[PDB]
Amino acid sequence: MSEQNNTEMTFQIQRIYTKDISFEAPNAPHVFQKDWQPEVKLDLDTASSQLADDVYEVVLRVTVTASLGEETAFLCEVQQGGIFSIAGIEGTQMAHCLGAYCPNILFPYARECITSMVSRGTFPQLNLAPVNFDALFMNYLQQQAGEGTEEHQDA
Amino acid sequence: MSEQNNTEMTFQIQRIYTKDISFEAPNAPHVFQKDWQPEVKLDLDTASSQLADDVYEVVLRVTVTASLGEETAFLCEVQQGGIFSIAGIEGTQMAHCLGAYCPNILFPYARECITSMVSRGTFPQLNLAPVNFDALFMNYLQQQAGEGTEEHQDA
Amino acid sequence: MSEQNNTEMTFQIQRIYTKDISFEAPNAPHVFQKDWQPEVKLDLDTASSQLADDVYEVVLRVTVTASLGEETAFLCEVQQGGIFSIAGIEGTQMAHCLGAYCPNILFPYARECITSMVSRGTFPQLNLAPVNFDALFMNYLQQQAGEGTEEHQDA
Amino acid sequence: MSEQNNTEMTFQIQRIYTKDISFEAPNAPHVFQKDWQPEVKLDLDTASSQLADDVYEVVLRVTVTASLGEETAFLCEVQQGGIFSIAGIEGTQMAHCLGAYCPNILFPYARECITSMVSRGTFPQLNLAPVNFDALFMNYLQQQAGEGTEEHQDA
Amino acid sequence: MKQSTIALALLPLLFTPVTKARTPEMPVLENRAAQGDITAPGGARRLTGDQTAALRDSLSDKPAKNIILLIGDGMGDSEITAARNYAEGAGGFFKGIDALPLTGQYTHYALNKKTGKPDYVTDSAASATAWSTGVKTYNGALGVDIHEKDHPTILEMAKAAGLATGNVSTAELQDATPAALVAHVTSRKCYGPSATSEKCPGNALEKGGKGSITEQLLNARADVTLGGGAKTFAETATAGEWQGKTLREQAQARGYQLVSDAASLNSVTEANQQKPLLGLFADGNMPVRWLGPKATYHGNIDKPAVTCTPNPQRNDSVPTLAQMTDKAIELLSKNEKGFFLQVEGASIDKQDHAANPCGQIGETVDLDEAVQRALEFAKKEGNTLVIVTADHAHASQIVAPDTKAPGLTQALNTKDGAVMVMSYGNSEEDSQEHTGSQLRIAAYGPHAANVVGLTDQTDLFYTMKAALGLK
Repeated sequence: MSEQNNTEMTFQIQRIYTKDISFEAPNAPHVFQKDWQPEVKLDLDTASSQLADDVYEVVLRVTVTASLGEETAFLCEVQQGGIFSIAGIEGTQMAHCLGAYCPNILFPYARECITSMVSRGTFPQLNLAPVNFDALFMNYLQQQAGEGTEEHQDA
Repeated sequence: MSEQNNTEMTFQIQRIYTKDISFEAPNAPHVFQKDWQPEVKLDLDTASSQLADDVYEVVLRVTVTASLGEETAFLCEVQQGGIFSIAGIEGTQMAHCLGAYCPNILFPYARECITSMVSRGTFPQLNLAPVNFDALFMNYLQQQAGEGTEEHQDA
Repeated sequence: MSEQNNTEMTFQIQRIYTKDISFEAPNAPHVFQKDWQPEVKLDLDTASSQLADDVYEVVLRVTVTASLGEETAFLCEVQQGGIFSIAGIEGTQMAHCLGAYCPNILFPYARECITSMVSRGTFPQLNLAPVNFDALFMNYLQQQAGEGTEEHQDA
Repeated sequence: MSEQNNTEMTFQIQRIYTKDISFEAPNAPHVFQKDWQPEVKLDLDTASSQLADDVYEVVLRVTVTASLGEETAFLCEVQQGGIFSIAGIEGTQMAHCLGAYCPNILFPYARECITSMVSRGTFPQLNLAPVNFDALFMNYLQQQAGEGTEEHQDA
Repeated sequence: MKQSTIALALLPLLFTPVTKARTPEMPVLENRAAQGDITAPGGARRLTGDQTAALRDSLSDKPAKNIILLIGDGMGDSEITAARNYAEGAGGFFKGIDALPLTGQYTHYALNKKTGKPDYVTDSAASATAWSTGVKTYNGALGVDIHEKDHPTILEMAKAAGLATGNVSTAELQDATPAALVAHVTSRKCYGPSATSEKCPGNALEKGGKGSITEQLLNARADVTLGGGAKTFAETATAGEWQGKTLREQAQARGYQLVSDAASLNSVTEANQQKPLLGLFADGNMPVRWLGPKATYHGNIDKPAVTCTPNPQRNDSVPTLAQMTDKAIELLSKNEKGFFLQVEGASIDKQDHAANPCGQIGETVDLDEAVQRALEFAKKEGNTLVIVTADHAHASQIVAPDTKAPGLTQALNTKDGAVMVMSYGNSEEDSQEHTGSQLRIAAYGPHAANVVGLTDQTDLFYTMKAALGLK
């Protein structure tokens, strides 16, 4: 992050892994009487850590709460982390990279890790659908930035 | 199928599963830059519960940890719960059968879960050694055996 | 007492892993419009071979079938392998380790692969029932106990 | 939905699942002396049949033929099948939507399935690079002059 | 709660250590800037404010995406498919093309042309490491030996993770798949049904907590919000590819597989060469079978209705805005900044005449317009009756501006010419607020025993020794 050997962005996938897991099944044995796809409550979070210059390790936390009727079935949560060199990028292509390119490769891993903790708790098969993050955040940073004439004075 | 063993009175596992899983790796991307000198903690916990008619549970909570001072490497804790249909027998037999023998038989399955969920963090594998509480149970009971209908092939 | 060396039967676990994995489901979509009653047939295959100096391999294949006649639901097969550093010429003692202990050590790892593969085919989960591999060799009698040779036959 | 449709192609992913899986490590404990990323050939084949009304199942054989040094590391393959609804399209492009786009959906999850089995075999983590088999099978469509007129009674 | 159980929504905020993921403003929401926070009261909080003017729509409507790695041979198909999703159904199966015959339903011509020769793709580019932790000790402790790290080899290559190296990702072809008529300027129409989006996917505004019956919350009304390739996807566009295979691969692409490799000496040192003694598993008197009653197809199976429900509000809408902070950051220094490599000059010129929005001369607007705007949504149901046609320009997008914008004078207080790094921002501080460290829940408590008591502070009578699994 300077100018020298930057050009435009600095991107590379270095490592994929899990940083954190949680699974609490209060009605783990009680599932036997209830056979259907449970109520699912999705919550997410943004955690990161800086490792080096331009090297940031960004984490997608996916919280899943499951309930068969008006009773909790199980609780599950994964933090799909990954070591990346991601900096220098700007403008439109910023949200297009870390909102489309990066989430679509990490999603099957967070998803499967959730589905694994569910399947280890020996519950009904629960797997999440591939959502499009790209445009959702791309819209939020759109405000008349297409024509950057600025017009303040000179300097 | 139609050859349900059931030696009149029998301990019969109908289900084995992870009721609770937990993984914490704060130093997951720091594991490489830190010293290869972790203090590996193990913790033993056992609890039992009734679920239904002759349908009983014993949970084995194995807690594996690796830490370097305040900075923890990883956490791997698995409440490997098991549904044991235990009946026909009583006294110190069932007391040590579900209290000592059942969590020991859950130990291979807890080992398995821990091995998988730590490897999901891209941390190294740990294939814990076996220990024989089957021999210990029969030994303490009378050693000579008999009366208690042991699960026994033609040998 | 002076241990000095005393290589009195070597016990050490190198690692556990899936050598071979398989899943088959020809009538995987066709399942929805059939009778939900498959004849769940179990199979266990056995293999063993020495790899290196005091390092032996033990493989236990598990194969689960689900078919109601010609109308087949699915199939799953996992050749679970485990490497154990064992030697000293243990005889009836090593006959426990590879022919009783190891089948029980590899049992959960093979089973998770099967329970995962049905959940990957998006089918109701199936956990294999426990087998008392060591209890057989345990209740019985080894005539010379084990006898690990001993180089000096003295001290 | 379904009813109240207009004059334009409709497409619905009904089910994504593994009809068949494989992971075969013949030189497994021998080749673990080699600690680096296995040299992978990316190998793709397909197969399918009509088992659905206005809906067709297409199966993507994602195949990984990996080698470490002067020996084979492992042989992995996943028949990731999917039930895809299609209508409002005609000619060769009609069925090429499921003969290109639909198994291209399946490919990120085929990668995930393989990656997990590689790590289950204690091999270095393998993340498959995305590739369009679209181009290849497109050629194979225009490289067929069988034409049964109807037939199709079997499959 | 949250409509469709099989969801994911989005994410609270983008990645902060990269940079500040929001453009600055000056006239919040209103370009005309009416500006009137009553007088003594301010009215509603409306902290989001400018967010309602931030594009609007384009949830399911994709103007762009990408996902490649170090290798990726590809060529965009001529079909131009508008995908979408609607799983389960729970009524009529499907309708349209009764017969679906492939040219080769089974691969008689084969997709793979046999691995023994280069089919099309051969080369792979990735890097990773295996693991061990070789435990030891049986008696007393089932693992106490510090054994894993043998003396590291020269294997550590560093360059094993090559830094992308695309080049194609700029001056060839970007996504731009809805390059046609758009009833908005950027997104809406062009091809497909667009982000139709049956009402704002609020579920129950924010969370809801507990509603009457499941008829409102997903289980009854499960008409999915497009999803699964909602706009187009697989539209005629080149990914850039770059790393192409060809026949030139022959060095590796000869065949280090199927015949093992060139070292195939017919059973080298793997089959029987490793084994001297051992002859167990000759027979086993322990069978498996099902020792008790079982039912595979008992239940625990259902059709998961797969949807892409973003929900405008996740848990709580935080102040997602980062302006300048320093202020004089606009003035910048020797950096230039005005040259943003390569960018399109908006949509094609002459396309939109601004007839669809137009506006009105609201010099001094009264509460009449403010209240009726809540009621006017009924008028908006009718859509732009005037269908904006694809009216093309003489200059193709990127060449639509003749002169470039020179920096300094164009202050551009949101570009590479920035200072103070990120102005503190936020680190791993709130990580504890994410249900971290606190005893929030532990199932509920001990359910206690039945057949036994098992109530003893010492779990078993073995203080088992650790050192069995290191980092």
